[PDB]
Amino acid sequence: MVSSYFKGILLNLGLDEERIEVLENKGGIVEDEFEGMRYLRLKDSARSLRRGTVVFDEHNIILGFPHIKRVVQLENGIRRAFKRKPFYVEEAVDGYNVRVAKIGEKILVFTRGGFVCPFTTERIEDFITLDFFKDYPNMVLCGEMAGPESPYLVEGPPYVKEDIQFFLFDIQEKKTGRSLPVEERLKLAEEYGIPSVEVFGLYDLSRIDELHALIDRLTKEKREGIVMKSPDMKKIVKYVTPYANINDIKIGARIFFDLPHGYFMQRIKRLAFYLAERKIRGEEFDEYARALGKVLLEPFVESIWDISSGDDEIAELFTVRVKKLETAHKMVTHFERLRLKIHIDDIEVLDNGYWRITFKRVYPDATKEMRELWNGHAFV
Amino acid sequence: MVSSYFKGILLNLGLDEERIEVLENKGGIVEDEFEGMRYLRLKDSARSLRRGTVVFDEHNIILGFPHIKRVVQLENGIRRAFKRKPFYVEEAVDGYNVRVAKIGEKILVFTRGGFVCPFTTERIEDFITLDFFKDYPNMVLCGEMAGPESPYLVEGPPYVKEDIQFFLFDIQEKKTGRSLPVEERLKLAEEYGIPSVEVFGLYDLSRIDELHALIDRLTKEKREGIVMKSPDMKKIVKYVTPYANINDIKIGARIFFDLPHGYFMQRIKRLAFYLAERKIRGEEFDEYARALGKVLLEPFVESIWDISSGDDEIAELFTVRVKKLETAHKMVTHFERLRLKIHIDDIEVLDNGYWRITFKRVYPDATKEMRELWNGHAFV
Ligand SMILES: Nc1ncnc2c1ncn2[C@@H]1O[C@H](COP(=O)(O)OP(=O)(O)OP(=O)(O)O)[C@@H](O)[C@H]1O
Ligand SMILES: Nc1ncnc2c1ncn2[C@@H]1O[C@H](COP(=O)(O)OP(=O)(O)OP(=O)(O)O)[C@@H](O)[C@H]1O
Ligand SMILES: [Mg+2]
Ligand SMILES: [Mg+2]
Ligand SMILES: [Mg+2]
Ligand SMILES: [Mg+2]
Ligand SMILES: [Mg+2]
Ligand SMILES: [Mg+2]
Ligand code: NA
Ligand code: NA
Ligand code: NA
Ligand code: NA
Ligand code: NA
Ligand code: NA
Repeated sequence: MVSSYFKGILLNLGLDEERIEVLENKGGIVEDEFEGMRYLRLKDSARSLRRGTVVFDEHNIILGFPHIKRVVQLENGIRRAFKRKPFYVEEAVDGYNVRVAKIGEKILVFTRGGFVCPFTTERIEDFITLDFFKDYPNMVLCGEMAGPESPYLVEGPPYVKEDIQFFLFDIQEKKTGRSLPVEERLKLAEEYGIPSVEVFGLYDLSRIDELHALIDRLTKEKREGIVMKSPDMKKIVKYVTPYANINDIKIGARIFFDLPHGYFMQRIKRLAFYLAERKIRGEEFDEYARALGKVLLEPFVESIWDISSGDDEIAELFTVRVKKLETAHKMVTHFERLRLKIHIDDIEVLDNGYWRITFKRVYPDATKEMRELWNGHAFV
Repeated sequence: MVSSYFKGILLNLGLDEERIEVLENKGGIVEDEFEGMRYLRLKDSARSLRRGTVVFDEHNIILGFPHIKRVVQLENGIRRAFKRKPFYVEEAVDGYNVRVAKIGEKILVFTRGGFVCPFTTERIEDFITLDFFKDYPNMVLCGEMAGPESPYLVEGPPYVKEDIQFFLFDIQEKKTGRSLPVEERLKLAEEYGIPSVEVFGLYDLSRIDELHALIDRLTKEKREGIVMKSPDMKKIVKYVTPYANINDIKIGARIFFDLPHGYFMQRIKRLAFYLAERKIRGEEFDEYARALGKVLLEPFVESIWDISSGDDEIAELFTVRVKKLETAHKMVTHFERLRLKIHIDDIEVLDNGYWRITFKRVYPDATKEMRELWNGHAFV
């Protein structure tokens, strides 16, 4: 299942031979390839090697991006995580996570599971100077790809009016995964002109009222929320706006079936705790309740009416911009490998020479279940 | 774990010795006791022996009540289950399921998991003549206990103004579980004066418009829905009103945590399919969306505010009526055995000589999680 070349590497990293065999047989490690280069991807955790870690050789090991804990009560979340010490407050940008690293003579861009993304790898030169990797070849840039023309999301931050943008939020060492302190990271981003998530400033528990005001502005502006980081990057906590929880439900409700466990419940919970903590009552409360009822039912009922007539499946349309038509071919292949039913719906050339590709992604498992229910399937 | 007396019985029922040992070691069969009488309860299925089956000896075997399939699209559900043949339409009564059987010289009442219910066993003479069991000692009466003074539910049908009532919906053979045809069951209920679920009549697919009208009336009347049964009792399908789905959410949302998987999602799905099938749009649609948002958020936020100050836990209050004070003592013991934190809050004697017991049921697992979140616990 997995070559002894990679298993030798895992052994030298101190992993036990028996654990490697178990990971192999269960499919917790898998081999992959990009542009002819073989690498190992960790589908599950293995001692200190986090999920989404990729292994090309003994030196080029890109650690998986860690989970970020969230709180649902902002004031008491801050007191428990940070007490009264200062912490940085950054914008949470609603996109997809990327790790950017120099591998051999190539700059590769990895998404969360450890896949080389062919779109982001082609485009990354539009946002990040290669100079950074001439000077720091063993550092990994971590950030969010976000905007209205995204291959993986149908929403994005409102101030990105077209195409897509990179937003740096961490710099990590190859192999160890260690993060630079906030200040050194921000100094490097300025030195190299790497675009950064907005840094709102340095806060503490005593400034909770200003953070609530910040959350209300981010909400009105359709932005996702904040991420709170101790200066040494060891304590990290995220907190998202009611807009993000409501809009997430709206998007997911078109499909409803086959989503991650708890997708809707977790967001209803986050909304309830926001309303409780902010003591929201009366008409302002009713407006959230009406909005939640609408985003749960309207997209869902619309899809039901859609599938009740015809053979067409539930579908999302999205566009991306590419420099080379061959990149779009490579995204189709990559989408197939991820077991997604996506084809090219439309192509246009833009006045700046870029290709705008319109993709159509269909959802056959959600479609099947929704249709069987409409057609009267009885179930326990 | 389980006595060889009961294992001998399972062997004579054709079960394999190895399966018995597995069921024992996993806890799929467990011993229980009521008023000194030992019996075996099936916590999981075992070949033809359904979950909730109880075994006292070789003759007294009460088969677990089968799952009833539901549809979420009424018209196509009827076409798929019944085609154009006639079927009976009964009221779905919102209570708890009981099986009533003569065991030795005792009439015992079993709830769904196979527990002897001490409350319903004391009270069952108020609703069912013992004459039935003098004439049919090997038949089991199956029905719903429902009303405003229930030990297990906080809602009920509106026309039961006080106390609680039994509603027959099946008659089954001991040991085999076989159901009498609808007509013979209804003839027996009339012969013995056993109160019955309302039988709305005989319907077929061609009468779908009348069934929709029936559903709209049941909805306005705060009733649960219908159960559709072929005359030979072999095809059974339930369908519940939007009122039932909305009110269920309202009740569950006070607790939110520690509920069965999919409790809220399943009901949102049922609401969406009702609105789709009935083509509900405009203001009438907005009223359902507002109602769904309110029943999800208001009870939940209210409980959050409740637990954010004090040591009191989330709690429901309910009353029952008993003939003998000793019955209330026995319900306390029984609630403890079910791993529920319930104590007696108040007692009154009624002008008819019955005791009205007020119980308080607290929810410590839901309370703990809700409080840890309020206090800023961070989680992945
Ligand atoms: N300033 C930021 N700092 C760190 N991560 C950020 C920042 N802005 C956006 N992110 C993104 O947020 C992610 C973590 O929060 P998010 O709400 O997206 O959860 P997730 O990891 O995608 O999923 P889940 O909660 O299901 O595990 C990071 O992995 C990163 O992609
Ligand atoms: N007329 C009726 N015929 C049959 N069962 C009825 C009738 N009226 C009410 N019931 C009750 O409905 C139950 C089945 O439907 P219900 O919606 O209560 O699901 P459930 O068995 O409690 O749970 P789940 O769907 O989670 O398995 C029966 O077990 C019985 O208690
Ligand atoms: Mg995200
Ligand atoms: Mg979002
Ligand atoms: Mg269609
Ligand atoms: Mg029920
Ligand atoms: Mg109910
Ligand atoms: Mg309190
Ligand atoms: Na995460
Ligand atoms: Na888009
Ligand atoms: Na053009
Ligand atoms: Na059931
Ligand atoms: Na009650
Ligand atoms: Na009195």
